[PDB]
Amino acid sequence: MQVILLDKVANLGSLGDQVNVKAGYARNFLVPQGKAVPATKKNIEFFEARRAELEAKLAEVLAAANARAEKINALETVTIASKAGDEGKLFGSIGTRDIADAVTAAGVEVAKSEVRLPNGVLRTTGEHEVSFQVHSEVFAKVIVNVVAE
Amino acid sequence: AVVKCKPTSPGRRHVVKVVNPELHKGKPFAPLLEKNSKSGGRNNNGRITTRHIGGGHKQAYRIVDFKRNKDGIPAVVERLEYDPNRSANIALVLYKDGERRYILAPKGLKAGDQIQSGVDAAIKPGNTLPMRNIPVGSTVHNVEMKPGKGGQLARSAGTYVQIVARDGAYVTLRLRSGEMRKVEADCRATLGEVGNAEHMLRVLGKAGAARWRGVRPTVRGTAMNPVDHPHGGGEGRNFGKHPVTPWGVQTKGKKTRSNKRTDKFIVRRRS
Amino acid sequence: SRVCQVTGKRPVTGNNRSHALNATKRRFLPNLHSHRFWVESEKRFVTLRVSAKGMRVIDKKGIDTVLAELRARGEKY
Amino acid sequence: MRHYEIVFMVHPDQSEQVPGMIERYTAAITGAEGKIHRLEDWGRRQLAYPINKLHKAHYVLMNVEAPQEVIDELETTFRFNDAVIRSMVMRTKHAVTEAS
RNA sequence: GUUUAUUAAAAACACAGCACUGUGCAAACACGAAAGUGGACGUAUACGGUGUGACGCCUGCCCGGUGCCGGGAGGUUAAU
Repeated sequence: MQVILLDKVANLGSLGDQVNVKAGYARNFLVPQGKAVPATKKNIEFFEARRAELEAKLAEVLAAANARAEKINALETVTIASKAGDEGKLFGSIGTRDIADAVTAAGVEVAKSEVRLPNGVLRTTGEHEVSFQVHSEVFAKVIVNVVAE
Repeated sequence: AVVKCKPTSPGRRHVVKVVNPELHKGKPFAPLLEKNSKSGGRNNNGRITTRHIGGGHKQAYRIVDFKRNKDGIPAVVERLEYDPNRSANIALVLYKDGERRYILAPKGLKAGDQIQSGVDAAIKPGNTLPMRNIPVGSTVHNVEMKPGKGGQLARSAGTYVQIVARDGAYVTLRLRSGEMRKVEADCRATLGEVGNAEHMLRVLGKAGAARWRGVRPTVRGTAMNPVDHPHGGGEGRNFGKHPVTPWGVQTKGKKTRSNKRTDKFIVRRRS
Repeated sequence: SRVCQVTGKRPVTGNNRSHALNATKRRFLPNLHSHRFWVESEKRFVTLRVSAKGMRVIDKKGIDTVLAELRARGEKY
Repeated sequence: MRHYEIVFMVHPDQSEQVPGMIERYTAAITGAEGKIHRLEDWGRRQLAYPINKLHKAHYVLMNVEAPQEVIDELETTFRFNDAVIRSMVMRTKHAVTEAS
C-alpha cells in the first residue's frame, strides 16, 4: 500500500513513512481511527506542505495535552468505599464504569475506553495498581484502594 | 406417590400414575396465561417438518419467569401448579412487592418456604444467583448460556448440573448426559435439583396416553414402500440394508455435530 | 437480491462440465460481503453489501467518489 | 445446651481476617445464650501434609457451650465458606482448660 | 382401534412397553436456491431416527466382508 502515515505507530510509524502494509491493516485500523490516510497522487500533496509542516506539531502538542490530562490528578489515587461482604468476598465486582466515573468526578476526565485493568475485575479487596492509556508510551500508576464497608 | 392401577379393564393394567398429592386443585393465575396455538409439526410453508406429532388435548402457555431480574427481594412460594408443556411442576410465588410469578419448582419445596434472588442469596435450595458466589462442587440448575439470557440448561424433571471446575471467569460444568463444557461465570443458576423426579416412572399404560398428549403413532421402515423409505420392499419381512433415515442419512451411529463455533466451549464429549 | 451496490455484479448461469462433458446448469454467485465503511465525508457508518473486487475498487478510488456514483445511480446509502 | 469443641483451619491472607470472624462467631455465641470458654488462638503454623496448597495454616479452637440449632447454622456457615477449611465439632466431656 | 373409497378387515398396519443411535440450544433433523419457520416459546426424566411389540423366562457365539466410530505413525493424494 502507498498509504502515508500520521500517528506514531510503535512498530513502523515514524511520522511520514511509506512502509508497505496489508490492506486489512489500513482499511480497518488506520483509516477509521484517523491513524493514516491512503495516499494516491493527491494526499501526498496534502501531506507535503499542509500536514507535515503544521499539523504534525499540532499532533505533538495534543500528545502533550494528553500528558497534561494525565497530570491533572496529582493525587493519583481512588478510595472506593462501596458495600462489601462479610470479612472479604466483595458484593459487586467493579468494572471500568465505576472507576471511570470516580476518576472523572474527581481527577482525570479521560473516557471509559482508555481505562485498563491489569488485575481483572478486582474482586480482591485491597490495594491495586490500575494503568490508564492516556498515551501510547507514557502510562499511569493509579493506586486504587478498595475499602470494605 | 407412584400408584400402580388395578387391571379393571384391558388398558388399565399397565397404567402407572405418578400422583402428587401436594398439587393445587384449581384454576391457575390468569394474568400469567396466554394462548398456545397448536401447529401439528408444520412450518410457515405448510409442509410437515417434524413428523409424528399432532392432535391431543389443548393447552395454554404459562409465562414462567426465567431471568429472575429482581435482586435483593424475599420471595414466599404461594402454591404449586402443573404445567402441561413441561415435565416438572411449576411454582406460583408471591414476592414481597406483591408480584406473582411462575418459577421452576425444585425438589425440596413446599407451600410456605421462603426463597430469594441476587448475589446476596444464600446456599439454601431455590435461590437464583450468578456463578461466582456458589461453592464449587454443589448442585445447580436453570443454567444460563449467556449473561442475561434467562436459562437454557437443566430445566426438565430431575435434571441437574454439578459444578466441577472454576477457571477464572469460566465455569467448567458436567451436564446430565456427561459432556464437560465451559460457560461464563457471570451466568445465573438456581440451586438444587428440579422437582417431580418420579415423572420418568410413568409408563402411560395405553395408546391413548400417547394420543391425547401429542405423540402420533410411528410407522416402521420395513412396513413402508421403496418409494416412501429407503428400506422396505421384499416378499415378506426383508430388511437387507443398513439402517438409515428416510432422507438418506445414516443412523445408528453418525456424528452430525458440525457447527465449529462452540467447539471451544466443549471440553470432553459425551461417553 | 445478490446485486452488488458498486460494481453491479449479479449471479449468472453456466455449465458444470465434468470429465465426460456432461452439461449441467448451475449458477455462478459473486463473492458478496456486507462491510461497514467509515465515511469521512459523512463521518459515519455506511453498511454496503459489495463484492471484494468492488472492495478493491473502493481501495483504489475515494469513498466520496463511490458515494457520488451511488447518488448518481440513485442507490440508497 | 451441649459443649462443642470446634477446631478450624484458616488460610494465611484470610487469617489476617480471623479476629473479625471471631467477633462474628462470638456474636452468634451471644445469640446462643452460651458463654465462651476458650479464646486461645493457636495461630499460624506448619502443616503436616499438603492440604489445599500454600502450607502453614492457621489453627483456631473455640470450645463453647451451644444448642443444636445454633451449631447447625454455624456448621452451615463453615461448609459454605471458602475461608473455613477443615472445621470440626466434637463431644462435651466436661469442657476443658489451659495447656493445649 | 386402522387399512387397499369401488373384489383382499386379516396373522397386515398401528399400539403402550424395551433396546440402540444422534443432539449441550443459533441442537440434531426437516421445508425453503435464501430469508424465515417447525422442532419449541421444549431443552437430555426432552426431541428425532431405527429395530421389536403387553406380561413371565430370557437374548448364546463371531469384527472374516460390509456399515458406523476413534487414532493419526507410514505410503498415496487433486486444487494453489
